[PDB]
Amino acid sequence: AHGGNIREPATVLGISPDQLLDFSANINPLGMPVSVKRALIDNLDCIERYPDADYFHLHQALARHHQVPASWILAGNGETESIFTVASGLKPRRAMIVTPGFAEYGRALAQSGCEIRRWSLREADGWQLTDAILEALTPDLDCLFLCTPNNPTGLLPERPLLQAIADRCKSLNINLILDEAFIDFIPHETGFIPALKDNPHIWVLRSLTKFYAIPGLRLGYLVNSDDAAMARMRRQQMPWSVNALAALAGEVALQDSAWQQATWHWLREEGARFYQALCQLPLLTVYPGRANYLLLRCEREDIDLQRRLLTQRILIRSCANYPGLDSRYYRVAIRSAAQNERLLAALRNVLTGIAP
Amino acid sequence: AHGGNIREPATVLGISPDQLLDFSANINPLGMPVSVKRALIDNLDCIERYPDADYFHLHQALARHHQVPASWILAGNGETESIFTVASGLKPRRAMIVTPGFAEYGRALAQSGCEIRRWSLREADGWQLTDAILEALTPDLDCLFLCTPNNPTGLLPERPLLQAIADRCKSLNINLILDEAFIDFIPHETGFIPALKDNPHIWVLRSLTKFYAIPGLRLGYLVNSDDAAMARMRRQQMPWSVNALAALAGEVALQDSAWQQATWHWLREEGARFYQALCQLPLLTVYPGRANYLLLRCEREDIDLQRRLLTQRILIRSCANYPGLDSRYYRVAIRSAAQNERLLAALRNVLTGIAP
Ligand SMILES: Cc1ncc(COP(=O)(O)O)c(CNC[C@@H](C)OP(=O)(O)O)c1O
Ligand SMILES: Cc1ncc(COP(=O)(O)O)c(CNC[C@@H](C)OP(=O)(O)O)c1O
Repeated sequence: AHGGNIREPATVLGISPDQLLDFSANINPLGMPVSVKRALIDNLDCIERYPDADYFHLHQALARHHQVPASWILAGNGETESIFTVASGLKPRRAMIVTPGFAEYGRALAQSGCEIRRWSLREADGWQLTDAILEALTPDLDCLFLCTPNNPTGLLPERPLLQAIADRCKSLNINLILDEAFIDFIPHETGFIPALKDNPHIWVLRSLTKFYAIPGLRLGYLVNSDDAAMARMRRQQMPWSVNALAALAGEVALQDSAWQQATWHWLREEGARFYQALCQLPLLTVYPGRANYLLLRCEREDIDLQRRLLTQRILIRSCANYPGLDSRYYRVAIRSAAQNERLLAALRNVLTGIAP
Repeated sequence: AHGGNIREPATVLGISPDQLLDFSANINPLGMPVSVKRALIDNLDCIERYPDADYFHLHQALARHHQVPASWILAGNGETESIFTVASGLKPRRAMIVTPGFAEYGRALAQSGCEIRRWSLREADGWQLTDAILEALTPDLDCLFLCTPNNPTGLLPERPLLQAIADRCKSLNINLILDEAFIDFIPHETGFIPALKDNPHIWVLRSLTKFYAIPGLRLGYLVNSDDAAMARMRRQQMPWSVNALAALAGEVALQDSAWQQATWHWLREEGARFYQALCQLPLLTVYPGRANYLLLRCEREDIDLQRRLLTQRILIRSCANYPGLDSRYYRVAIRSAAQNERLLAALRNVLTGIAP
C-alpha cells in the first residue's frame, strides 16, 4: 500500500479525489516542464504505432545526458520496472536489503526466488546507515540494495561510506544496486553514474517521475557498465514496456536547461522554510531529509495522524507498513508554499495546545 | 524481432522512418478514435500524479463492457504484459504452445521455468488447428496456449473444436489461455469471455492496441472467473504498470458506439477487396485470414520479399523467425485502400512477368 493513492483515500471518505490535497507521494510541485507538455500534445499521434522496441532516441538522450555509452542504459516503465528487471536479471540466491526501505526491492527479490537478509537501521542512530553494515557483508551475498537518499527517511549516506561499501562489495563479489530515485533533488549530488566505468558490480537505478513530475507516464532507467550483464537485462525485459509518450517526454525533459536550478532553488528556499516550520511544532520529531519529503514521528501515541489529517482532507503517508517503523511514523512531501501552509495548519490543530 | 520496427527498418536503409509505409504491424488504419485523442489532450495533466494502483475506473469500464464482475479483470501494460502475468501467476511446470504462434508465450514460459511442449500446425493442413491436438493433451500438462485467430496465419479455430479443447482441458486439469488479441476484428465473433462463469480454467487475453490503434500507449487485459487465482495475479503484478493515459484512453475508447461497425465495414469492404487482389498475383499463396492481416507464401525461393520490398520503402513482416515457418513466409497488414494499392503495386513488380 504505497502513497499517492488519492482515489483510494477519497473512497474511504466517500468523496471525489479532486477534493484531497496529497502529501503522500513526492512529486516536483512545479508540475511537468512546459516543453514536455507541448511536445506530448504535438506528437500525440505517435501512439498509433508501437514504441521503438530498442528505444534508440530515448537511450541516446539518456546516454548524452550522463556522458556514458548508450550500451550501459536500459529504460523501464517507471524505475519500478527497473527494480524488477535487475532482480530478475541478476537472480541473486542471497541478497541484503536495508530496512526501512522502499517495499518493491523485497517484492522483486521474493518473486525471483531469493533468500532475503535485512540490515536494520536503528531508531537510536536516527535511522542513519552506518559503517556497522560493512561487517555484515559476507562472501555468500550476491546483491545489496541501498537507497540514496533513503525512502522514507530522506537521509543520504556519506560518500566515503558508500565508497567503502562499494569497495567491500567488489572484493566479496557482491552486486551493489543504488536506488538514486530521489538524487536529483539534492543540490550538487552526482550519485555513482560518473564512477561506473571501472565498477561493473555497481548498478544505478534512476527515475524521472518525481523530478520531472510525470509519475503517471512511468519512466525510469538502469545503468551499469558490464557489457554482458546489460545484454542479458535487455532480454529478460518485456518488449515495448516503455510507452511512446514516456520515451518522448524523457527526451524532451532532459533538454530543459533551467529545470535543475529552478528545482534546487525551490528546495533551498521553500523546502528549508517548510522544514523549519515543521520543527517548530510540538510533540513531533522531524528527520533531516535531503530531498522533497520528510519523515515525521508523532510523539502522541493516542493519535492516528493520517486518519486525523484525512478527515481534514489532507492525505499523508503512514509508514507503519515499513518493516522497522511503527504507527508513530508518517511521511510528508515538500510541495508549494501555499499547500505546505495548509499542511502545517492542519498539523497544528492536532499538535498545539496538548499536554505531554 | 517483432514487426512494427520502422526505426530499425529505416536504419537498415539509412533513411528516416517517416519515409517507410509499414505493413509489418497490424493496426486499425482508421487511427485512434477522435474522442480518445480529445480526452488525452484535455486530461494530459493527469500524468503529474501516479495512476490509481487499482485502476478502478478502468476496470469498471472493462467490466461494464463485457458485463462481468470487475473482479475477473486485470488490465496490463499492453496484452504483452498480460501474457507475462498469466505465465508467472500460473507458474506451469509443463505447458503446450501451438506453432507457429506469437513469440511471447514461449518467452514468458521460459522465463517462468516451464517445460515447453510444442503442438505443430502443418503446412499440409493449410496451418489450420485440428482435432488431432486433443489426443496430444495429457493430464501432466498445466497450461495450453491457443491464439484465436492465430498470429500469423489469421485463422480462427471452429467454435466446436475450441469447446472440445476447453472441455478436455477441464477434465485433465489444464488451464486454457486463449489469446483473443485480434478477435474484435472478426464480425460477430464473441470469443470466450461470455462463457467464463462456469469455466475457471479458462483465461482470456485481450488487447486494445490494434483495434483502437493505441499500440504506442500500451493497453491489454486478462479475464478469468477464479476468485483466488485472479487475486494472486493482482499481486505477482508490478505496481502502476498501466500508465494514466492508457487507462483513460481505454475507458473512452469503449464508449465509442460506432467504432465497431465502422471497423467491421472496412474489413468487409476494403479488406475483402485487398484479399482478392492479392490472390490475383502469380507465384504467391495467400492464406484466408479472418482479421486485419494476411499470411503470404512466396513461391519464388530465390527472392527475399521483405528485402525486396524494403528497397521499395515498404516494410513487411518476415515470418522466417516463427518456429514452423521458413523463409518463403511473410505477413502483411490490411490497411487503407490507398496504402493497400501501394503494397500491391510493389508486389507485382516482384511477381508478374516471371516464369515458374
Ligand atoms: C525509492 C524509490 N524508488 C523507486 C520508486 C519507483 O518510482 P517510479 O516507478 O515512479 O519511477 C519509488 C516510488 N515511490 C512512489 C511512492 C508513492 O511509493 P511509497 O509511498 O512507498 O514511497 C521510490 O520511492
Ligand atoms: C497474437 C498477439 N497477442 C498479443 C500481442 C501483444 O499486443 P499488445 O501488447 O500491443 O496489447 C500481439 C502483438 N503483436 C505486435 C506485432 C508487431 O508482433 P508480431 O510481428 O510478432 O506479430 C499479438 O500479435
